[PDB]
Amino acid sequence: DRGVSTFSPEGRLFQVEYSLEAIKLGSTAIGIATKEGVVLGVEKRATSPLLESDSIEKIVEIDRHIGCAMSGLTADARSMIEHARTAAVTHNLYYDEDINVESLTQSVCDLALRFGELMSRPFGVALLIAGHDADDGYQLFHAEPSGTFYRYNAKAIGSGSEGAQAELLNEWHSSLTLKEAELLVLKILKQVMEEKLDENNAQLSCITKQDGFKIYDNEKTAELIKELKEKEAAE
Amino acid sequence: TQQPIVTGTSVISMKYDNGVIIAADNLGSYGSLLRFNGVERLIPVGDNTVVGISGDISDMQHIERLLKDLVTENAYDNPLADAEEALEPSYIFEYLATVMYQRRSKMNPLWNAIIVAGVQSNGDQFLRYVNLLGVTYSSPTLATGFGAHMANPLLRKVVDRESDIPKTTVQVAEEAIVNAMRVLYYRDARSSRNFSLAIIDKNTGLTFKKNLQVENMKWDFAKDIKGYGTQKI
Amino acid sequence: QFNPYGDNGGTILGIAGEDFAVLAGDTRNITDYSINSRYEPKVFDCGDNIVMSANGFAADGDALVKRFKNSVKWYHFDHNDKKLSINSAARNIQHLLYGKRFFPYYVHTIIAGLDEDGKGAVYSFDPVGSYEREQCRAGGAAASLIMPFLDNQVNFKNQYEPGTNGKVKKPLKYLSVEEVIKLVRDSFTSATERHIQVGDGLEILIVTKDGVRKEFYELKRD
Amino acid sequence: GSRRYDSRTTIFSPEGRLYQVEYALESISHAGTAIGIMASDGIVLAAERKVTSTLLEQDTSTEKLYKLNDKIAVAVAGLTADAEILINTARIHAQNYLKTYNEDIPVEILVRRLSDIKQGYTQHGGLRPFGVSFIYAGYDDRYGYQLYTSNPSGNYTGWKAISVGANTSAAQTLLQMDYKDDMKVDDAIELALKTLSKTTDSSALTYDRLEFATIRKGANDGEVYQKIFKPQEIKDILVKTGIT
Amino acid sequence: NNYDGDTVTFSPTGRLFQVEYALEAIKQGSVTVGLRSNTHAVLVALKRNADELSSYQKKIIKCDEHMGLSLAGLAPDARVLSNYLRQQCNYSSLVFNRKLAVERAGHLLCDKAQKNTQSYGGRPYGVGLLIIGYDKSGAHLLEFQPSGNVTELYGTAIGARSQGAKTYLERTLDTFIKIDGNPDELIKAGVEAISQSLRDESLTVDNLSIAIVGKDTPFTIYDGEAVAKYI
Amino acid sequence: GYDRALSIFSPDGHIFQVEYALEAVKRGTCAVGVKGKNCVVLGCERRSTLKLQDTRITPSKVSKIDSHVVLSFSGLNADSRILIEKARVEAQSHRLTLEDPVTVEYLTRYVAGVQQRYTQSGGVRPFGVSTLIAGFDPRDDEPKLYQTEPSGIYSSWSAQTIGRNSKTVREFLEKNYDRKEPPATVEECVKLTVRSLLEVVQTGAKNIEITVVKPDSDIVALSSEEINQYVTQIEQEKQE
Amino acid sequence: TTTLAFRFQGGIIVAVDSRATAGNWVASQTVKKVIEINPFLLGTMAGGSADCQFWETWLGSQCRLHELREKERISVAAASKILSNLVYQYKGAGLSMGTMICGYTRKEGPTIYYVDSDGTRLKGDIFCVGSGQTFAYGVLDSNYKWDLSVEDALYLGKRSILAAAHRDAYSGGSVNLYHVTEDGWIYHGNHDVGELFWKVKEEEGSFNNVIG
Amino acid sequence: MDIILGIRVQDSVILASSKAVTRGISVLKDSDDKTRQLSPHTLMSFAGEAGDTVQFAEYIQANIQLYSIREDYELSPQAVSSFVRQELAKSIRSRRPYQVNVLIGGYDKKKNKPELYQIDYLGTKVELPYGAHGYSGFYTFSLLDHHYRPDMTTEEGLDLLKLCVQELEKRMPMDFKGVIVKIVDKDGIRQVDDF
Ligand SMILES: *[C@@](C)(CO)[C@](*)(O)[C@H](CC(C)C)NC(=O)[C@H](Cc1ccccc1)NC(=O)[C@H](CC(C)C)NC(=O)[C@H](CCc1ccccc1)NC(=O)CN1CCOCC1
Ligand SMILES: [Mg+2]
Repeated sequence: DRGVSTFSPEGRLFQVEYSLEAIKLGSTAIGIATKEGVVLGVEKRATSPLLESDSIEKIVEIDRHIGCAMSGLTADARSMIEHARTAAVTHNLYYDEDINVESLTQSVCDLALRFGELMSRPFGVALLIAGHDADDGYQLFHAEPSGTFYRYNAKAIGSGSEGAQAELLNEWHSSLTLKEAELLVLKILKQVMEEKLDENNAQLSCITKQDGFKIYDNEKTAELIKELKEKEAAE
Repeated sequence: TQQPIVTGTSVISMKYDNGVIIAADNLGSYGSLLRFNGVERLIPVGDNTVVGISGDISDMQHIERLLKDLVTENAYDNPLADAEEALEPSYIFEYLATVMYQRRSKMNPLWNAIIVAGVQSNGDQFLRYVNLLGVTYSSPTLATGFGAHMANPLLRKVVDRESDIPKTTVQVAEEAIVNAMRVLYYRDARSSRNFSLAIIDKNTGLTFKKNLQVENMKWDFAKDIKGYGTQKI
Repeated sequence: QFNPYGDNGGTILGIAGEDFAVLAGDTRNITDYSINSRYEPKVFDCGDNIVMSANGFAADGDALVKRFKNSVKWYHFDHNDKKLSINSAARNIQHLLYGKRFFPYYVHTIIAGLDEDGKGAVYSFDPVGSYEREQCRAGGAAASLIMPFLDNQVNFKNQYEPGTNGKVKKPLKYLSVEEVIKLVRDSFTSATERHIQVGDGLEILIVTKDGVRKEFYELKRD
Repeated sequence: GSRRYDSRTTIFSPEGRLYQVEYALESISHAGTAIGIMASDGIVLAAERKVTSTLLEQDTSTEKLYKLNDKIAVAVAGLTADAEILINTARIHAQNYLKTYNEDIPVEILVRRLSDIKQGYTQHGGLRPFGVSFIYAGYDDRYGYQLYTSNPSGNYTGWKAISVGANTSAAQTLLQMDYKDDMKVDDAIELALKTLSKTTDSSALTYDRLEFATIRKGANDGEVYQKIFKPQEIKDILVKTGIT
Repeated sequence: NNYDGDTVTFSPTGRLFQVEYALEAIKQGSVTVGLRSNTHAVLVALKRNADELSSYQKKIIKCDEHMGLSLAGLAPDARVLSNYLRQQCNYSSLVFNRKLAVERAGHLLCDKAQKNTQSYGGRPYGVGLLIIGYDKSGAHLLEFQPSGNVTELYGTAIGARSQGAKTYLERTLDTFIKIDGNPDELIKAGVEAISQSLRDESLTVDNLSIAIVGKDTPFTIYDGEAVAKYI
Repeated sequence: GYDRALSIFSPDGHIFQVEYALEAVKRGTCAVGVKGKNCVVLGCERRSTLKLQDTRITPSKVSKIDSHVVLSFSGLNADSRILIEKARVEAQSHRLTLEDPVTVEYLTRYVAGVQQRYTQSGGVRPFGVSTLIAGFDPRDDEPKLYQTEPSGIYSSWSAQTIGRNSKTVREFLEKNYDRKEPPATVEECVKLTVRSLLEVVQTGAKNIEITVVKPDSDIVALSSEEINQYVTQIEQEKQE
Repeated sequence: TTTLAFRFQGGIIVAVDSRATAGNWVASQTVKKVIEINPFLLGTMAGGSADCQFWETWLGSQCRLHELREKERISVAAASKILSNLVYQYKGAGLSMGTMICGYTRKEGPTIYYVDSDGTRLKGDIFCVGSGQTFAYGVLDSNYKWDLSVEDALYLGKRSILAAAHRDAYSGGSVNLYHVTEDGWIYHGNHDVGELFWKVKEEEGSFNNVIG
Repeated sequence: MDIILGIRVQDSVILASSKAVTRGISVLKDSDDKTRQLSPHTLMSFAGEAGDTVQFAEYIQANIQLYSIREDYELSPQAVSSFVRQELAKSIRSRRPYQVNVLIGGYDKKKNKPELYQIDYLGTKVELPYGAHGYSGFYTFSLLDHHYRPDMTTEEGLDLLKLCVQELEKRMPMDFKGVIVKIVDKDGIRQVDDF
């Protein structure tokens, strides 16, 4: 075989590149940032109709001001979330304040390359980390198993990512309202999803300065789905 | 937890217009026994610093070895070891202060009181104290042990505050130091007549004087003193 | 048996105004009945408009200040040069102190600066990390002399409005920087008279939105 | 580094099997057959010694049957050296239980712990598994007489009658044929010997190539006795059932 | 081929392929330039984005008030090495009350990278660094390679198409070295240097990253509208 | 210590050791979980190539983790014991610190977390086991049924099956289970569970185990005759 | 210190003084001895100020982590046991804490737990903790009924601290009141003993031992 | 903590434990239950150092409950007592020992006999017809030596126990605020509410 922390001749870590392929197999997750808030949406993708879809937890709270969506080997995300929550609460204990979204993301990304021959392999999951702080306002971050993170105005990850990203390139502008962003996530999710989009196989969430991080009910999302279909038929 | 065995008494020092002076006697006491007489308690580091040490002598010799090793380590991969990147008095002090406080924090102190005297690269006079507790302080005059009680009062009559430093020459300053050493010989029961003195000047550099003796002593009045009160013969 | 602690004397004093805050401290350093230094500062600018003093055992005091100054430095490195607020500094200092709960730093710590609304702030700590924001605090050897005077003159305690039959209290109001410095100087001259470990010099650090200014005054040297 | 020479003993095949466990079982299938039969009034343990030499000291020998405590014994199939490592552990474990609770260890608890040790060698540590299969015969006041088996995988199961080692397929068919629930010890003795006699790879079954043991309540009133048969006692029981 | 499985193996010609593959990760990285005069030292860095919706990856990191670096290659490895430098600079300050010499900073990075090239299990660092600083012997510029090799220079560049800027600085050597007591002109020279490594793309306001340190200037970084002056 | 990374990514982005652990689960005897309106039923296959077994003492397929939660599995039997033991210890630890028994979701999340840890720890292979965890939360009458697998992912199911020929019985349950109206009684739930196993098993003799869990720590295992009555009843209705 | 909390018809009353001492030196008159853990949980502080302050804020962090992990507010029992198990680990090391964890949840209702630094943990309806606890007990016990109104219960809690503040030399400053209902805790003001004592004396006719 | 008593009669074991929890000059609580159910037919009362008592009791409880789940079987009172003794015997030579004294009352379902075990903090175990810990024994043992018979009923045992509590309430210096009484027999554990 070969070392876990081996470089390829092109100058890339084999295991990191292979974990990126695992993330492409994962279910779609989309995030859009506005001046009124950040929206996070995911494809649930139940493997069978007998599976109770509401138990599929792919959007997750880290703190009141920071939320998180995932894609790939979702079991690997549990210890990443556990670390993120501890990092956020610990910082509040040490400094009597909310922790910056960027600093939280950096702390999570420090776990990424702590593998070798530390854990035995990289994480097989990508994260979208959304939040708000007083300094840099509403933010969206894409955290990879390479240990790298980019800030985004909008970002899609998972199987339908390259198609959804191209759509986000055209649709995003700096004056998007929160409502406009909610519909835009639903619209783009419905396009790339295999099965038909409804309130049971897709989930929305947002983070605002005022109300913090909230996962939407299936009743609330269902109305936004109905509002979306009506608006597309109206021209 | 320690107890000091072979010990050295006072170390005294002061600033003057162009530099600093420091002095200490050559005795190694073993309790009340004045055991060793050839002990050098002033240790030069480079050509710009002198470290004066009182207290336990075994711990003094350990500190000597550390400073000796510090000079060696600083020279490693350092083309400017005898120029811009030479050891400053402030570097040497901060290192010792760090060690002293770390050792007290482990409940195993170096049983010493230390005065680092020197001149910085920009010409500024350096004079700072540190002891077994890790306590540090600076003053125009500094002294340890009995020196703190008897020398400082005499040296402060010459340099009482900062503004008195430019007004104090090396001749006046050395005179005060030598006088203080005489007073300590009169009054400290663990002092010796023989001592060393060091001057670090910003112009003339390091001058190390060995085998000095206390002299011009007043003892003649003793012949007139008879009995302890009523006795006449 | 080796005693790892010592007492270096001295006293410190912090007062907060509307848009400013002062942190004063005498410059005398002592052991037993000897003076070590007539000018050894123990009030320090730590950056981010935070001034700090840790009075008592000077070795522990210097160690703490050194560690906090370093904490400010790493706060910038880890959080994109964000300004460390006075409340966040206070909480951080609690953890520094309580970290040595079973071998304490033998010091009374006071920090001063401006809060996030621009208003003057003073925080005070016990040796093991308990803290509290106050308008007023004296610390150190002469704390017991100065503190009751501050209660009377800063917070107008035991003072009633004349002619109101001791029914209406003297109303609380912010003091000007001029009035506060008068109280600091009088507090230290009084402390110098009656406490042997206090004297030589007074160094005040004033903190406004414009930065950190210094003022020095002579004290009696006996 | 050393990665080059690692066999990776604790991994799955593409079919979801543990290579080393499967190969250890293949090793055990060449070891001398051991049979356990549980009756209503006792248990029989019978085992065939591996091709004996005439100059082997037979009376002062122990290869197949080992005593764990006064109430529990085991029949071994595989590497003897490996079995003795596990037997000493099991003996110690029984004494730890007795020391802790002042009661003799229940059979299953002892079996589970020994099986858990085997399991560990298949999941972590990078070492080869123990090439051993046990038949546990024992008694306690909860379940009475009990037969168990464990193998290198660390999986264990309970039985009325069971065989391990060589020719288990043929042996199990014969036991399944003649076994019934109301059976006595003396009948089970006869079944055990008859089964070995037909499944053996040898020409004829003799006293010098066997190890035999019973666990009866045939002591005096409400107590259990372990009988590890002597050579002459095996010679007599072989004549008494008409095999020689 | 057969000798690139790990860092502990030499090839028949005496090469360490894993170290060479780590060197290859630097060549894929975005260009960054370093240059100095006698009074100041300047870093210029071309930042890279994932797409138009993403931010631009930050290339420059501060190590102390008088020292910092720029990176090219694996960013997490730069974070590890910069953190180590921050600690070493800090150790020098707390223990010796002494600003760490830029030359010692280089020696420490060399020795840390080396240990990862002689032991089983580990891997070489996959990043190159340009360290600038002002200490007791004036301005300095260092080039770090993850093989362990550290080199002091007047000017240099690393990353993709770094040869263009490196040639320019080799021509301009006599000019920019004497830009003393003039920060803006030394930056202009560094901005013109990195421009020789551009293809199809030009220097924009959220693309360019400049850092400076000098005699009466702490290590500071300029981004956004603060670099609009130099376009 | 043995450090080797056994579970690693392949070029296509798969962790083969985790996927081969799923094959071990596919080899294991079938296990099924069906939850009704006021109960959950766990059904388990037992292979009949083993006669001369002693069923008194042989390890049962369904294990009590606490008085209110049960765990069945498919895959390697030895591996399952390790998970069951850890789960039982965590169950008592939760009662000790929180002063309340575990929820079924919490217990599942723990067991799933253990399984995940063995997929990115050095020197260990993944568990060749998938579990069905069923029960009722303290002071709650809503039935709970969860599934875990070697990778570490877990989820809730109205009804689910695992093990060999599980795709056949899952097919059966998918058309025979109504979400709008789950089995209203214990009898209905057991019958649907037995029916589903009869699609795969062979004979309804000593091949099927059934365990019924009801609210407030009410768990009981059915005997041969009790199960045989369901088998006899189903076959007579089938001939139509 | 003097702190109390009692259970009654309309929920829980929590009352504390605000003094801090170092020997006979009155160090502060304005200390916050109630810690707000969440909108439904309170913690009281008596003993070592740093010990209490540090570990009860730490307790709040552990309670926040519970509701993030379990998607549900922590029980009063579980919250009190985190603190009691923590101090039990430090038993003998010299921690000094007398605390009361008060709050409401659906499953428990209004609940009070006494927790101290030698590891004692007790559920109960009435507790007084601190150097002046006995003085508070004297007034509280002799006037306590389950059927007290919210208005009367608030006053009795206030009056009990005042009683202790007066008699106990190491209690005083001001009274901080809290009321805990099914909807959460409600703050009922800071009451300086300087004015409160005379106001109570005049209106109630009590404190006849004092020169009027 | 202070008063814990135990009486084994013909068909049951009766445990009585004081309700008071005192710290300093204050009785903080007068309804404290100083006992834990280890298994359906085994009950343990405890007394000693504050904190240690409950921590130890609940730790034992957790271990016995763990055993019960693992084996689907109830340990005999004798087996439980031996486990408890060993834990205390380990503890006494630890850095900080458990300062807890216990009584274990159980009904052995296999023997159909009640059993009472007295174990002190050193790990000193004895099976007894009647037992006590602390200063209680100095009054109750002599009293029970006189009035106890081995063939008594549960009702006779409760009257015998009332006689002990009355004597303690008369001659003990401290107010222990009465006792909580519990009975262990073939049908399990139940509490007497009016004592
Ligand atoms: C009533 C008011 C009194 O019991 C309450 O119990 C309050 C509780 C509130 C404040 C939370 N308790 C105290 O005020 C408490 C009493 C006490 C003191 C010491 C040990 C245990 C209990 N006081 C404190 O904790 C004070 C609070 C300061 C003054 C703000 N702190 C100290 O006394 C400190 C730290 C004591 C300590 C504990 C453990 C290890 C080391 C130290 N000590 C000093 O500041 C020492 N001294 C003060 C006088 O100036 C010289 C230095
Ligand atoms: Mg004087």
